Amino acid sequence: YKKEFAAYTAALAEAESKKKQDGYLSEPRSQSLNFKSEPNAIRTIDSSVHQYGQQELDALVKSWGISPTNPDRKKSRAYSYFNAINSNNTYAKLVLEKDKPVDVTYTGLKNSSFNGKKISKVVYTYTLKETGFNDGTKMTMFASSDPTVTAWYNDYFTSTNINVKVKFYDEEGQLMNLTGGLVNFSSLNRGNGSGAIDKDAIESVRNFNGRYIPISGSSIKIHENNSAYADSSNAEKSLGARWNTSEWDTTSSPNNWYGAIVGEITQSEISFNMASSKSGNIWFAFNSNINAIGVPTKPVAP
Ligand SMILES: [Ca+2]
Repeated sequence: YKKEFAAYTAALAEAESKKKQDGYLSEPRSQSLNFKSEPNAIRTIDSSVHQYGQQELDALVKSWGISPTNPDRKKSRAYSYFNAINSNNTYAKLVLEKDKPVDVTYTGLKNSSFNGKKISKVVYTYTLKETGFNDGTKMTMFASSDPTVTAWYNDYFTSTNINVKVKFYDEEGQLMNLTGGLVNFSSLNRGNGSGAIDKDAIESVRNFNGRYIPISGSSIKIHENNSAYADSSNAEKSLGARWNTSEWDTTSSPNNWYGAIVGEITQSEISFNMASSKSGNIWFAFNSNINAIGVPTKPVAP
């Protein structure tokens, strides 16, 4: 402890003098939240909510006009994207109805803590707010077995906006307030769309009820309604990217800060909106694995 504190102090001094450097947090912070990975979480969804079978969802999506036999290339490409994500049956397959919340509860958490206190349960509430798809009242999403991998959702190359509420609970089942915790909003691609629809696909986070901390040099900027996304392509150097997608957009890439922003938690119920334009399939991971360089973990005194 007394040596981790030394080290953490020295790392904050270093984050301060390098804060204007690429990859560094523009305002130095330490991490007190540990919500990094929970591969063996127990996932529970109320029996109220239909969890689709693979072929059952496939037939539903086809009945919506999104099928391989639609002569409209944009529709059939939306199908092959949907089909790909529909092939993993470890996800819970959900049909969101506009304005109707869906809770996804993960218990049996083995790795997570905040400032020394064990996190034993995380609850996600998903509510479709808007889609450019069909009558605008429905969208597919896929809840991960792992709460830190979190979700895929679709837009079928239109647009989707889904509100997410997140609540963390300790071993006593009491609501926890993760104020000061850092969350990783990562992999917010712009310009990585399908060349058959439009290259300027956009992934964003909107309406975050916490405070963003810009990563220096990152393509992800703050906009109105507390929203974070890139202002131009972060996918192709020929459209002005620093790095092509493949050179930064992985969980271990040393350049992954390029598509990320940090979120500082301010409330016990965390809230943001996942929103996409022209993406087809969208991965949205919610966790504490900060992409910024040199963010120290805050040690806890026994
Ligand atoms: Ca992404």
